[PDB]
Amino acid sequence: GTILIDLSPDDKEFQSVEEEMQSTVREHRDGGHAGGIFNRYNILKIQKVCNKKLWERYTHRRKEVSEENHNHANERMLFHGSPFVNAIIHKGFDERHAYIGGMFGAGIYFAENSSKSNQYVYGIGGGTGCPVHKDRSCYICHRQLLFCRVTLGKSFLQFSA
Amino acid sequence: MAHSPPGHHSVTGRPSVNGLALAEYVIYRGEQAYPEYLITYQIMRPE
Ligand SMILES: Nc1cccc(-c2nc3ccccc3c(=O)[nH]2)c1
Ligand SMILES: [Zn+2]
Repeated sequence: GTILIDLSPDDKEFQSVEEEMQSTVREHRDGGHAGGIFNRYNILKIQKVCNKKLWERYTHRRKEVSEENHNHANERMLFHGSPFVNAIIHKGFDERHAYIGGMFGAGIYFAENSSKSNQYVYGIGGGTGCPVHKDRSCYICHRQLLFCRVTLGKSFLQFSA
Repeated sequence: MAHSPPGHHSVTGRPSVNGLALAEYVIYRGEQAYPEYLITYQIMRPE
């Protein structure tokens, strides 16, 4: 059911997604161990993910949350990095995409900082880095992230280091 | 997966040490996210 539509770099939609990707890079406390050493990206492609069944599953849940929270879905656009990006875009997010050992329990994690999600592209802590060179800071290999529409609803605030 | 805290639909991890970090978020139901954009990229070596 999933089709991928390439956005033109001339499209304002490409440009606004690129700007969120680039402008939310930060330095990480691991000195680049997990995700690599970089201040910016070379964006190679941005594709819209179109799947009507997955979209309807999302909007159905969004209305449920919204109705439980004074008609406020508290919807955000957030980054997600994962080795399972190909399964996610075809079958949707589910329990197999959860970070069992995450700081806030076994759930599906998203970040405002694209560079935070970049640390998870090759696995937890960057795993062993890219398949080809085993380099977590590979500058050659193509990486993929998701920029996702996320319903937060009523969110539990955890202050944390 | 775990459940959301009672009466909540997600968790927000607010950074409390690193002043420059943005928030991270957790959902406990896959149906609460849609993967809108697939971005293909490289990280760039600093000059
Ligand atoms: N184990 C696992 C599998 C797939 C994705 C991730 C992941 N963890 C994060 C933690 C904090 C902020 C963002 C992410 C993320 O994008 N992916 C973690
Ligand atoms: Zn590589």
